[PDB]
Amino acid sequence: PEIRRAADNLEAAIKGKPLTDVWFAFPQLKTYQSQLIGQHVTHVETRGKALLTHFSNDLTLYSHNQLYGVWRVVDTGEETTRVLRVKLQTADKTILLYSASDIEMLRPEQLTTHPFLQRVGPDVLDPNLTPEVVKERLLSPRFRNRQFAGLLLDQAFLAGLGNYLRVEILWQVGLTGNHKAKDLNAAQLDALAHALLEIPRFSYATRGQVDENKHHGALFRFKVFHRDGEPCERCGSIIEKTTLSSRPFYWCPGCQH
Ligand SMILES: [Ca+2]
Ligand SMILES: [Ca+2]
Ligand SMILES: [Ca+2]
Ligand SMILES: [Zn+2]
Repeated sequence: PEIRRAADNLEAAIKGKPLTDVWFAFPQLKTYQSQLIGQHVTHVETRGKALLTHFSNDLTLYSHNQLYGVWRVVDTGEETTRVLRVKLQTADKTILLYSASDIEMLRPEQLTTHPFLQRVGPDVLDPNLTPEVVKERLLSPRFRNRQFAGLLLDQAFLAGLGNYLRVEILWQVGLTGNHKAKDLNAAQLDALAHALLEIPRFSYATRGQVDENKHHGALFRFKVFHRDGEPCERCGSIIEKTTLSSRPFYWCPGCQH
């Protein structure tokens, strides 16, 4: 929805600024404190209800607030009943993590193997998530060999993808749901990599209030979702749709193959 706001608060506070002080409550983590001084937060990726705070040295602080965790932005100096776990501090700002337990420092190699992380992929409406990153994911050994039909329906791959976006996405790059990221030339792979973000962001950026369609058509129009029996704006073929089915698939047997 828009729960991806806590991450913006942290980025908006310490992103890019060199860390002047880093402190961790967990002893296992104390070893990363001095290593970060001088470094900065490149960005904060969201993953389900977790936060991945990336640093300029390739390290990544994983943290799941669960039931009580709560970040707080203060001023370098401003110092309450809750127990502090993490303290990242810049010249002007300092963000603080209180009450959390699910806290880990991960190396790039440990990202794809982390239990929770391999259950929820980046969110398509996440500004920091770039096409170049989606392509990598598409080509990783974990997905490169999956049919898009289900892959685009699997939240472990990418968060924010519903069946109504799956069909539209596939129709824009002319593909049927039986393709794999491994049966695609460089261009085809990149076309879809941009599709997965553009139509989802396009769809949302322009959503209109309810019942508004009664007097005004949205700027974003579906091309195959709920358009079975109508012609395809592209080639004119009658758009079909599967039954037999998880989520009703939609496509143009004419220009999708
Ligand atoms: Ca489309
Ligand atoms: Ca109006
Ligand atoms: Ca083909
Ligand atoms: Zn067509």
